[PDB]
Amino acid sequence: KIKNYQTAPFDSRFPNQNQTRNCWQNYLDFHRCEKAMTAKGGDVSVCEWYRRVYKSLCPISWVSTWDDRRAEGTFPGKI
Amino acid sequence: ASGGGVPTDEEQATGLEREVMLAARKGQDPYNILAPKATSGTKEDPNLVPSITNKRIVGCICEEDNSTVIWFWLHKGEAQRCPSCGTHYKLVPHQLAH
Amino acid sequence: MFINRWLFSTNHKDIGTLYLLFGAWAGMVGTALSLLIRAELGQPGTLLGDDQIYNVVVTAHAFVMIFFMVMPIMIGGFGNWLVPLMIGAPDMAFPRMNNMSFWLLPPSFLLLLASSMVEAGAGTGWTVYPPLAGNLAHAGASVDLTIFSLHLAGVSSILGAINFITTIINMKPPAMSQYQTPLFVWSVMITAVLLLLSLPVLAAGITMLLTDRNLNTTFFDPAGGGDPILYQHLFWFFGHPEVYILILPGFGMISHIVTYYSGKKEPFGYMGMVWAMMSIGFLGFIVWAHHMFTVGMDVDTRAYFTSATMIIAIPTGVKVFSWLATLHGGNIKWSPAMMWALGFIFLFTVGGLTGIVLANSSLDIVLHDTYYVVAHFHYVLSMGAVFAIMGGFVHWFPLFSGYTLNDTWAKIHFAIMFVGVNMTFFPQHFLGLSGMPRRYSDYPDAYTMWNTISSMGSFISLTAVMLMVFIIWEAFASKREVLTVDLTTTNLEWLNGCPPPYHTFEEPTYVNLK
Amino acid sequence: ASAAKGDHGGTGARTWRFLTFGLALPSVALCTLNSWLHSGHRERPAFIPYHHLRIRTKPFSWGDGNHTFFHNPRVNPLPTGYEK
Amino acid sequence: HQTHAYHMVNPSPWPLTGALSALLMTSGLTMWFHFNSMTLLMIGLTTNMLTMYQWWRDVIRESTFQGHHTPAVQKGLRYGMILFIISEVLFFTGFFWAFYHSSLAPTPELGGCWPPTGIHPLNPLEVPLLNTSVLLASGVSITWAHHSLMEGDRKHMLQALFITITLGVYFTLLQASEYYEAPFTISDGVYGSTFFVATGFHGLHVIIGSTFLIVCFFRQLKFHFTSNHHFGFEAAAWYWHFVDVVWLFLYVSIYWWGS
Amino acid sequence: ITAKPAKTPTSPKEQAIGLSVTFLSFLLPAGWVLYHLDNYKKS
Amino acid sequence: MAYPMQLGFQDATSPIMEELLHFHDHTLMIVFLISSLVLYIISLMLTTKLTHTSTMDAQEVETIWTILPAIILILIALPSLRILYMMDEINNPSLTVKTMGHQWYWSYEYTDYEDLSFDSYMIPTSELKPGELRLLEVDNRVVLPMEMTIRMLVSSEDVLHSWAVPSLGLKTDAIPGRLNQTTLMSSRPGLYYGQCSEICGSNHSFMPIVLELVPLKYFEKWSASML
Amino acid sequence: HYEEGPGKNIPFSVENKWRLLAMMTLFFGSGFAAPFFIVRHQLLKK
Amino acid sequence: FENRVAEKQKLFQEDNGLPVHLKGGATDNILYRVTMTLCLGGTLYSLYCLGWASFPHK
Ligand SMILES: CCCCCCCCCCCCCCCCCC(=O)OCC(COC(=O)CCCCCCCCCCCCCCCCC)OC(=O)CCCCCCCCCCCCCCCCC
Ligand code: HEA
Ligand code: HEA
Ligand SMILES: CCCCC/C=C/C/C=C/C/C=C\C/C=C/CCCC(=O)O[C@H](COC(=O)CCCCCCCCCCCCCCCCC)COP(=O)(O)OCCN
Ligand SMILES: CCCCC/C=C\C/C=C/C/C=C/C/C=C\CCCC(=O)O[C@H](COC(=O)CCCCCCCCCCCCCCCCC)COP(=O)(O)OCCN
Ligand SMILES: CCCCCC/C=C/CCCCCCCCCC(=O)O[C@H](COC(=O)CCCCCCCCCCCCCCC)COP(=O)(O)OC[C@@H](O)CO
Ligand SMILES: CCCCCC/C=C\CCCCCCCCCC(=O)O[C@H](COC(=O)CCCCCCCCCCCCCCC)COP(=O)(O)OC[C@@H](O)CO
Ligand SMILES: CCCCCC/C=C\CCCCCCCCCC(=O)O[C@H](COC(=O)CCCCCCCCCCCCCCC)COP(=O)(O)OC[C@@H](O)CO
Ligand SMILES: CCCCCCCCCCO[C@@H]1O[C@H](CO)[C@@H](O[C@H]2O[C@H](CO)[C@@H](O)[C@H](O)[C@H]2O)[C@H](O)[C@H]1O
Ligand SMILES: CCCCCCCCCCO[C@@H]1O[C@H](CO)[C@@H](O[C@H]2O[C@H](CO)[C@@H](O)[C@H](O)[C@H]2O)[C@H](O)[C@H]1O
Ligand SMILES: CCCCCCCCCCO[C@@H]1O[C@H](CO)[C@@H](O[C@H]2O[C@H](CO)[C@@H](O)[C@H](O)[C@H]2O)[C@H](O)[C@H]1O
Ligand SMILES: CCCCCCCCCCO[C@@H]1O[C@H](CO)[C@@H](O[C@H]2O[C@H](CO)[C@@H](O)[C@H](O)[C@H]2O)[C@H](O)[C@H]1O
Ligand SMILES: C[C@H](CCC(=O)O)[C@H]1CC[C@H]2[C@@H]3[C@H](O)C[C@@H]4C[C@H](O)CC[C@]4(C)[C@H]3C[C@H](O)[C@]12C
Ligand SMILES: C[C@H](CCC(=O)O)[C@H]1CC[C@H]2[C@@H]3[C@H](O)C[C@@H]4C[C@H](O)CC[C@]4(C)[C@H]3C[C@H](O)[C@]12C
Ligand code: CUA
Ligand SMILES: [Cu+2]
Ligand SMILES: [Mg+2]
Ligand code: NA
Ligand SMILES: [O-]
Ligand SMILES: [Zn+2]
Repeated sequence: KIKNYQTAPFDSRFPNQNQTRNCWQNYLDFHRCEKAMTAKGGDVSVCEWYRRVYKSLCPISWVSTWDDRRAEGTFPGKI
Repeated sequence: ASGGGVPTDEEQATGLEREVMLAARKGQDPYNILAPKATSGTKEDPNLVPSITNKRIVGCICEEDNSTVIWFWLHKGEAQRCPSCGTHYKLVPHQLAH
Repeated sequence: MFINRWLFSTNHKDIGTLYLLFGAWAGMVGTALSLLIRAELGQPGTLLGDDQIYNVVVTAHAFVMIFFMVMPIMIGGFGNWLVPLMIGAPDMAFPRMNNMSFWLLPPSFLLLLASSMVEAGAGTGWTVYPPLAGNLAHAGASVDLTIFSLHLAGVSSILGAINFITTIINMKPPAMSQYQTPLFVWSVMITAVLLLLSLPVLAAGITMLLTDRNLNTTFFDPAGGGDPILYQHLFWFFGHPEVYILILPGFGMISHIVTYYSGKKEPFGYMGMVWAMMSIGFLGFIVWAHHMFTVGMDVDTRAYFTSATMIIAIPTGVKVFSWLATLHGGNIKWSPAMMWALGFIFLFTVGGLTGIVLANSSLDIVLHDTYYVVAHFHYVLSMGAVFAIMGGFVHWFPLFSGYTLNDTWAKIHFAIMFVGVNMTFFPQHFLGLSGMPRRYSDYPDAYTMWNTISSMGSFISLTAVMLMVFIIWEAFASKREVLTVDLTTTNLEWLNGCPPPYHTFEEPTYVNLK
Repeated sequence: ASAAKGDHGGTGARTWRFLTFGLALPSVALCTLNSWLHSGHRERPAFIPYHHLRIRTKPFSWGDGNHTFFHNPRVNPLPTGYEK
Repeated sequence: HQTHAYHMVNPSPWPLTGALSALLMTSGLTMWFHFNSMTLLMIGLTTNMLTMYQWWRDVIRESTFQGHHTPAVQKGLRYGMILFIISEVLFFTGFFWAFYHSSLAPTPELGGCWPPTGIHPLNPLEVPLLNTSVLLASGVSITWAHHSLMEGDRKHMLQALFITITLGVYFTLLQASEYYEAPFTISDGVYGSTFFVATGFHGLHVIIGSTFLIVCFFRQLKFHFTSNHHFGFEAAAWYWHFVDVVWLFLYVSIYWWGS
Repeated sequence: ITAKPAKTPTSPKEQAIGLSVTFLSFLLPAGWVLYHLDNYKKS
Repeated sequence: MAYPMQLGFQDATSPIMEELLHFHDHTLMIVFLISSLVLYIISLMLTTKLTHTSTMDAQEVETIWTILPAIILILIALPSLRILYMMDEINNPSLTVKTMGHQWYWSYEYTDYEDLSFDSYMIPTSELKPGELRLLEVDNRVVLPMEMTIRMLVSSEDVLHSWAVPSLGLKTDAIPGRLNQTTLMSSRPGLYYGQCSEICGSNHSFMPIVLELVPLKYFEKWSASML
Repeated sequence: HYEEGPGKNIPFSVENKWRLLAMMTLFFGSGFAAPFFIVRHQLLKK
Repeated sequence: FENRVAEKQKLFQEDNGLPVHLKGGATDNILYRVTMTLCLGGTLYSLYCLGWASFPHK
């Protein structure tokens, strides 16, 4: 599908200056999709668009802290 | 049954409270709680201004709803007039109700 | 006798006197701080050190000018002196609580001075935004001492607001309606309402900063789900009303001064003046986020705050035009007081109009956190608040002291100050449009001429401040005793003589209802 | 309303005492029942060292600077987990 | 000698000892927070008690014993107290704003949910409901006390006021127990922060208001109050209703909607 | 306004002293500090 | 950037900053008009021995003192609000760049495709090269493609900062725990300078912002070069 | 009672204009100086 | 208990020119002196602590 990807497009769920949730949402959606695939032996590849949006939007230090905490068992979001 | 035990103002009020309370029972205003009601303010019928000395500041609201008040000292002696409207006032010295 | 009188006072006049003295001393401290600011910026490079010592000076400058100079002079000083006299009251409602309002201020100031002496001071701005004001970027006692200083200043002004409101509501002559009180009394009642409602919100904010710094709360810390923007809301909820608090008693004194030296028995449009001050008081509670146009707020919020901020111009215009209408057909006395008042009308108008420019969130993106904000607020504070304080001081000194000033010396002082403040702040507009940030110890080279002229102007203002001290000494030194004052018939505060006796209106005024 | 009595209209003190002993204190007695029945200690949760909890940016000014003011060993883990 | 009804107060040291107390408590907290010493704080707390005691003692001396409280002085004190309570309402308003700010837009650090991940809120139907019932009851009992005093009934006043205080003290002992038993702390992010600081300031107001009521109880014991002059009792009853209402707003907001 | 002549007139000489003393009380202490800034920054 | 003795705004680099110039001119005309009118009327009131000191009725005239200012506020608000909603309206960025504020420098992250991130520090005065501007130069400039809609996201990993480029009419606060969006479109190649616009401690004055606006092809090769 | 009238409703003497000049000079002087001595105090630290 | 307000009214209206804070007799003086001693002493200790805290340590 649409994978002449330049950057995350406008998302009407997050139309204002504060884009924190946009980053966070796409970070949750990717790692949720990821879990519901390494599960049924399916392809992570369907999860790709979330991966590209959260990587476009999210500060590196955020992703890094979120990834460290998933590993530690302290990630406060539901995945 | 109210068993009582609670004093009244009549029994226990003292000092200036008691004075205000007794003066009011007699229809008197020695401590200037009430706005005086004007006369016609002619030289014949001057506004009577009680005082415990020989001068007292008058404020004159010349017309109803005037925001501006005209202030002047009123001395014992001949009726004086408001500098703005000429309404007459006369000082009525007595000694203080101690 | 001396302690009974000056430490144990329950007298509205004496406590007003204590406030004027405290205010004058604070003004000196604030002036020194303003000269350090402008010494550092007076030539390109670094004079004192990096941004910390500089922003400790800038922070202290503001706390001192606002909480120790303007509020105590205008409200504690002119307020306690004039309000009881202007309504023929024997004193204030809570004369003993009144005295505690005053004695909280020295310890408040001791806490501010302690903050600046301990560690590296509080280099936070007077806004004290976290996380910079927090226990990681401002580790140690400096910010806590600042918070405790504001707590004591806060309690002083809340108890004083209760005092002024109660006094003005309850202790007028029986026949005097609120619509027969002079505008200065209106201006203090409305100021006291803003204080009563705004300061407790600030107390909540800075208390939350106190607990984030010392009890591991996370009100403003994202780690615990907190938001630094919350503090900005709580602070500015107080902070905008705070600026209307700083000017309203100013408006009051200007209305009296313009009326008096126009040889008028009354100000033009009395009820319009009352309406205007009450509108400004109300509107000043629904506009705070105009201090927050760059924090990332949604477009519709930005559009509300732009529009609500701008509407304040209407009621404010009615006061300005009404002062001009008071001058109209006056038998003009060109007293020093009148000169301060005329300067006020014009320079306050300029400050207000540049406020209106900043109200437009679009322009504010470029002007925010630049010297254009600094030009706006010094026009309305250093030429509004201060001009109203100088006019009132000159006007009422003879009432308070029983002595007259040298009028020629006073005209000289006005002239030096006028040049000083205009030279200091007019060029800061240029610095702002061209992008010079606030709270900078040094600027890119292009900014050098306007910073040089601005610093030179700051020195002319120092000369006026020093002259002022001499003028007050000359008056007490020479002892010209007052005889006669025109227009007592519409200025009750003069009618008990100069100075009035310790106890006035022991016998209340006589005012009848027709 | 979720309320339906009648107007007591026979001297105020007597009516308010009526309400104190008739409604107020009976409510307090029922809620005291309901609470000294749902009480008793309860399954404390698995300690997870979440970063938004057990916040420590500065030591507390009492004890060892790591215990909160009303620290309950049973139910309040330290940042390093429950106490031994 | 005056022909107005207002109170010219004797020169008083208590404003100065108040100010200095403020200095000693603020500088004391600084020394406690940063230089590990409580001595300055203990002194400011002591002088502050002494000041409050002697200041309010003098007000009783001025009123009950000297008769300075004319209807005009009393009217003024009514305005004073209403205005004080308004200022206290805005103070709490700050904490509610903080609560609603954090709880309506939970940040990622919390799990983007309210309550935050890892927070097991108190059951609002348990001791919180009991506490609600207790303050509401004390509201009824203080009203019985007010009517008793107006109807000249000394015994029933002392009875109704005793009950009101006992409920005040009950509420305070329960809240102390909830505090000890709560599995979360002030340091558990913005949930712990808003919870303990809002309910904590409330708790202080309950202790302050209980203390006021107890003052009123002993004054009533010593027959200070007439059936028509008892502003101290009215002021404490206004304060007490204020405390009651702040609780209802905390219960609805933090304990019920915020769980 | 009207006023009595000065009870204790302050001659030009007296004003010159008071103005001088007044300016010096502001300028000397600040001047001392500003002049010695370099010595502070080193120490 | 600003030049010596500058009075007004830095020259417009985006169409939004151009629109702000025209709106500032409109407003400033109104400001000069009103403040000069007030000064004129003050002097008019003060320049006659003629007098009228008796009670002036104040109703017919308070209409004018209220309706005229209301009309003028509206004449400002209209254009003010057109520009506000214009700034906001949906465009489609070709590119997203994050900037993190720090004590005391900016980090930039271009993470649409590759993992490109670097630190941008003020050039010290003692290491300026001939012709370089004291307090404004950085070691690593923010290279961006000219004539293209770019999404800037702003945050901080410590205290408040604020990311500002007066030429493009940009100021977005940098708040830890928060991601602030703004859009950026340079009509021209060049260097565009700005400075940290929120007090952030010891070196607030000394963490500037330099954008280098070049064609897309030079932009792409630069990015590849910085991995 | 307390003293009333010019020069007597104040907590400082104006009995001698030179003593007064000394007082006013300490008073305003100490205020104006304070910041300079705080800047000094902070620079003579670290 | 009995109502002894009248006695207290007599004591506090006695025309001895004492301010209300001292009019109860010798304890008012003792207590006033204790309060002022703590306030003024405490203030001097507060200034010592500021001094101490204004200079660096270990
Ligand atoms: C001029 C220096 C003054 C410094 C004095 C300071 C000392 C204090 C005393 C003070 C002595 C006053 C000096 C005259 C004022 C000049 C203002 C001006 O030209 O400002 C222009 C703009 C900037 O706009 C521009 O940018 C466009 C103008 C382009 C210039 C024209 C060509 C000139 C060639 C040279 C310049 C570069 C051209 C290219 C650049 C292209 C533009 C980007 O600045 C601004 O906005 C400034 C902010 C104004 C906000 C205050 C509102 C007005 C209140 C006072 C009015 C009273 C009426 C009295 C009525 C009159 C009564 C007598
Ligand atoms: C009332 C408030 C007030 C007043 C009067 C002033 C007056 C002055 N201010 Fe201040 N200023 C602020 C409040 C005030 N300021 C605030 C709130 C800030 C922002 C702080 C921040 O960013 O955190 C600020 C910021 C500020 C900056 C920017 C700092 C920065 O961004 O880096 C500068 C630089 O020039 C400055 C300079 C001056 C100067 C030269 C004066 C001169 O005009 C002063 C001249 C002297 C006087 C006006 C004396 C007044 C004295 C008396 C009236 C006593 C007499 C008393 C009696 C007669 C009874 N100020
Ligand atoms: C006395 C103090 C005082 C007063 C009265 C005001 C009055 C106003 N202020 Fe200001 N302000 C400050 C003190 C004051 N301010 C301070 C200290 C700050 C900075 C705080 C900080 O950040 O440190 C500040 C900051 C500030 C900002 C934020 C800028 C930024 O940080 O980006 C804004 C934005 O809207 C603003 C607007 C206004 C407006 C619209 C008025 C209006 O009330 C003015 C209304 C008056 C007039 C308009 C003139 C009179 C009217 C007429 C002659 C009639 C006709 C006029 C028109 C039709 C327009 N102010
Ligand atoms: C931690 C919680 C804190 C709460 C603590 C509470 C303690 C309160 C103590 C109670 C003791 C009260 C009174 C004892 C006797 C004193 C003499 C004063 C009474 C008096 O003088 O009045 C009498 C009232 O007796 C009458 O029948 C009326 C009698 C009314 C009072 C007694 C009954 C009160 C019992 C309350 C229990 C509530 C719990 C409910 C549980 C059941 C659930 C449904 C006679 O008057 P009357 O003509 O009937 O009415 C006219 C008005 N007086
Ligand atoms: C049940 C009722 C409570 C009775 C009170 C008794 C004892 C001390 C408490 C004082 C009450 C103060 C209220 C507001 C201040 C801070 C919050 C205190 C609320 C509280 O008591 O919270 C406790 C923490 O106390 C802590 O750390 C804090 C310990 C105390 C530190 C004092 C803080 C002083 C700072 C406040 C400055 C006041 C500013 C007011 C300004 C006035 C207006 C201008 C909660 O315990 P925990 O172990 O975290 O969780 C329970 C786990 N089982
Ligand atoms: C007024 C209530 C507002 C609630 C929402 C308004 C509109 C929403 C539409 C639907 C209504 C119900 C649903 C709730 C919606 C939640 C809104 C929200 O989420 O608001 C949050 C803040 O709320 C907060 O604490 C708000 C607290 C602000 C208080 C304002 C000051 C009032 C003080 C007055 C004092 C007088 C008190 C007298 C005593 C009775 C955070 O905002 P965000 O989403 O992070 O970003 C949007 C920003 O740009 C806002 O400018
Ligand atoms: C973190 C540390 C910060 C601590 C700072 C605290 C500052 C000071 C502490 C010491 C203050 C306590 C001492 C007692 C004060 C008593 C006030 C009082 O009771 O004042 C009354 C007036 O206000 C009235 O009524 C009603 C008003 C009552 C006010 C009671 C005292 C308030 C103290 C707290 C202020 C909180 C402000 C609100 C925001 C939270 C009485 O007026 P007087 O003029 O005395 O007499 C008049 C005579 O006619 C009476 O016969
Ligand atoms: C850790 C430190 C915190 C503090 C600890 C505890 C502090 C306080 C405990 C509670 C204090 C209440 C005591 C007040 C008693 C004063 C006496 C009184 O009540 O005085 C009355 C007047 O009211 C008046 O001044 C009205 C008096 C108004 C008092 C208001 C009290 C509440 C404020 C307390 C401080 C709030 C702090 C807020 C914290 C953020 C006297 O007039 P009447 O009663 O009509 O009698 C006259 C008749 O006898 C004639 O017939
Ligand atoms: C969920 C609600 C929580 C309740 C908390 C407490 C509520 C306090 C309400 C205000 O207090 C009372 O209001 C009643 C006004 O209706 C009056 O009663 C009385 O009025 C008359 C007094 O003679 C008697 O006849 C009546 O029986 C009696 O109701 C009484 O003046 C007044 O003090
Ligand atoms: C607006 C009103 C605000 C004012 C709030 C008043 C706060 C009251 C704090 C009381 O603190 C307690 O007192 C104990 C002793 O008396 C402490 O011992 C502590 O402090 C000592 C410091 O010297 C150490 O030596 C001890 O080890 C250490 O446990 C104890 O732990 C602490 O809980
Ligand atoms: C920020 C507003 C204030 C700025 C404007 C005030 C400046 C006016 C000068 C006032 O003060 C004096 O200047 C002297 C120099 O002329 C200094 O003496 C210094 O230099 C002398 C000769 O140059 C030596 O003899 C002295 O020992 C040495 O202290 C002296 O200490 C300083 O007080
Ligand atoms: C009349 C009113 C005025 C009364 C006079 C004031 C009394 C002055 C006492 C001075 O002694 C202080 O006592 C502190 C404690 O009380 C000591 O701190 C101590 O605090 C802890 C003891 O509680 C120790 O564990 C710490 O090591 C140590 O810093 C501290 O050295 C010292 O300055
Ligand atoms: C009605 C009231 C008081 C009149 C009085 O009792 O003296 C007056 C005082 C100020 C008046 C207002 C001011 O004149 C400002 C406005 C002027 C406009 O002409 C009408 C609306 C306007 C808002 C006025 C309405 C009304 O006439 C007000 C509110
Ligand atoms: C002692 C006094 C009776 C004599 C008099 O009125 O002075 C009575 C009146 C009401 C009584 C109080 C009230 O009934 C309320 C309480 C009831 C408890 O059972 C005992 C203590 C309690 C606090 C009582 C103590 C004391 O017996 C009081 C105060
Ligand atoms: Cu970063 Cu200022
Ligand atoms: Cu504002
Ligand atoms: Mg900013
Ligand atoms: Na510099
Ligand atoms: O403003
Ligand atoms: Zn008349």
